[PDB]
Amino acid sequence: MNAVEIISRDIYKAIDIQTKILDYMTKFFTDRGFKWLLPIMLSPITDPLRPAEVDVYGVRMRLTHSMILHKQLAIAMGLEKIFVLSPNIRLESRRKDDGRHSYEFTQLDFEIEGAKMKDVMRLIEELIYGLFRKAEEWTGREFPRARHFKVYDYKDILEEFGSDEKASMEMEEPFWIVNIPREFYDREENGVWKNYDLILPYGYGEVSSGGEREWEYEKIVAKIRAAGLKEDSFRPYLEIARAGKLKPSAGAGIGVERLVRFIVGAKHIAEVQPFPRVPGIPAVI
Amino acid sequence: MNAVEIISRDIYKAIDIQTKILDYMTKFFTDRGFKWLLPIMLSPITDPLWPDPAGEGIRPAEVDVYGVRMRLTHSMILHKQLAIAMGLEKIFVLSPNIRLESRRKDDGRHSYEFTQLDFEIEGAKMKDVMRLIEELIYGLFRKAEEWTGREFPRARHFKVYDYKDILEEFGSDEKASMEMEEPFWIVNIPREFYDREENGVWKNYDLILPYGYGEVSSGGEREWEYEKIVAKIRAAGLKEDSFRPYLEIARAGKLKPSAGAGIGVERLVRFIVGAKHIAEVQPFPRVPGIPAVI
Ligand SMILES: Nc1ncnc2c1ncn2[C@@H]1O[C@H](COP(=O)(O)O)[C@@H](O)[C@H]1O
Ligand SMILES: Nc1ncnc2c1ncn2[C@@H]1O[C@H](COP(=O)(O)O)[C@@H](O)[C@H]1O
Ligand SMILES: NC(=O)C[C@H](N)C(=O)O
Ligand SMILES: NC(=O)C[C@H](N)C(=O)O
Ligand SMILES: [Mg+2]
Repeated sequence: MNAVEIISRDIYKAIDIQTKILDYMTKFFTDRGFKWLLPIMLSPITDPLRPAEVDVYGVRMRLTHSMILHKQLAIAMGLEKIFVLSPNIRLESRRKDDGRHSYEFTQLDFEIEGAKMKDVMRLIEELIYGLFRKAEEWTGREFPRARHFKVYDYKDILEEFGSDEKASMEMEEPFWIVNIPREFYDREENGVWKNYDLILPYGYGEVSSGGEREWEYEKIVAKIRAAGLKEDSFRPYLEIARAGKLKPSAGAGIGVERLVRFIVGAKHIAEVQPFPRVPGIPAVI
Repeated sequence: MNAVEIISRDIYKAIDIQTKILDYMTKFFTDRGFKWLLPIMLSPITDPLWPDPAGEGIRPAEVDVYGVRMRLTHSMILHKQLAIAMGLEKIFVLSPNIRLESRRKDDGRHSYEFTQLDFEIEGAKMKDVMRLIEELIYGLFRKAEEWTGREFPRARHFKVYDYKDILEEFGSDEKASMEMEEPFWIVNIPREFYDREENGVWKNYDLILPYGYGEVSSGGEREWEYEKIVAKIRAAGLKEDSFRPYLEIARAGKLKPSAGAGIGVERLVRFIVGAKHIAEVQPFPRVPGIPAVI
């Protein structure tokens, strides 16, 4: 699509839904006493998940992969409960152009001081359930009805369906995948990862991801080294961890476009974006 | 300052005010039928921010995306016009901007990363947008008195001054701001190609806060005609090459008359808490000319 074709698409309904979704979600969090933060796009540190880079007054800065580390820093500042509509940049290859990836997207990213994994899962369930009932009033269609979703261990997913891909295809209710070996910020205890991904049914895939966090220096540094990452990619973060100023917390990020896609029923996520950002295809506009 | 000093700052109060402000402003627009758009951070094209009396002529940060040069968002002005061209009628976005300005703009009012609530309205005129902004601001200030217990400017409408008369009378909008005790409008400012110009009159407006706090909002009616637009780009010595896909859309006759504005969120928060320096309202300061540690 050239520039003129991009702007000649019909996208009014998807944007209408998006507006209702953003209004609903931001209110859900402010009603529960969350502080509303603004995002940052450039920092010496970002989610390790190679991040694009740019020089800023002579210093190399990474474009934000995600704000996970900054959420932990906000908790360390004593903000208690925070969320942000955070734009992310993730330059995946043509292979990830599967209808559910975009190389620029926003997540509603939130964190809570002292929360446990079941608290956050329950909180997301409350949000999704309320939202699905509204989506029925908005679009005169029917959505998944469960108040709580089934919980699968990552290994049970691999065993029964082979992949989270096949899992999503087979299901008709959202479902959780838990205990997923991941990054250094996710808390691991007794070989169990205290983390969680909410998966949508009908092949739509992941919509939310989160976990309890590591806050202890030695444990964090061990997992970084263990993964073969350079500790100096996280220097200022590790200095706050060393000062013992990280606090226990838990949170998650919700993919806004993925949620909008599900509620509108769009085949490709590009259809709900006024300016598509398709993996492997540099945007025309 | 260093990481531990930053996280040690006390800014709970500013963030609490910010939360109430964001809640208030987004509701203001959704209540009025505006569509809520998500931001874009990377694009082949962005706001030149030039000509502009308020700028020094910075170049956008750039990064390759699949081998192709992309500019980090200076502002979403061109994208706002494209949204109007897609028929969305009334739109807003909480748009982050990256503007790598020099130490000379570290005046307490600038940060090199910030968010503006950026909005646009098909068919609107400058008086319409200015009146909408006054409505938003008046109502915000009334709520702020309850949130803070302090008093705020009570004006329901603000006085209007020509840019040219500001320069002759005060010497600068900075000095004008120091002398005023209520918000005020400065209009008719020769600047970027996208603001509408008719017979030497620019159909644009800046809202200036009192007490030296300076500009908090900027907007204008827009150009939509290809030939008019291209002529202005050429006369400023900018390159058509820098706006290629946008000019394609203009050439096809698909831009529509519209007007809008951007409102500085952090600048507004700073005003309401009475912060000396905008960095005091940001969990992660972005001081012009100084690379942030986090
Ligand atoms: N529109 C999106 N494009 C790419 N990644 C996304 C998008 N929305 C959310 N994500 C993130 O993608 C990750 C999941 O990877 P994947 O299994 O490939 O779906 C999570 O960290 C999500 O936060
Ligand atoms: N460097 C900055 N730091 C904080 N806010 C800014 C900055 N630049 C612009 N703004 C805000 O964004 C609005 C629109 O941007 P602009 O018209 O480009 O100057 C301004 O009226 C300010 O409220
Ligand atoms: N990159 C991610 O998806 C991380 C996720 N938002 C979290 O809070 O853990
Ligand atoms: N200069 C800018 O940031 C553009 C402004 N947001 C407008 O609507 O005119
Ligand atoms: Mg301005």
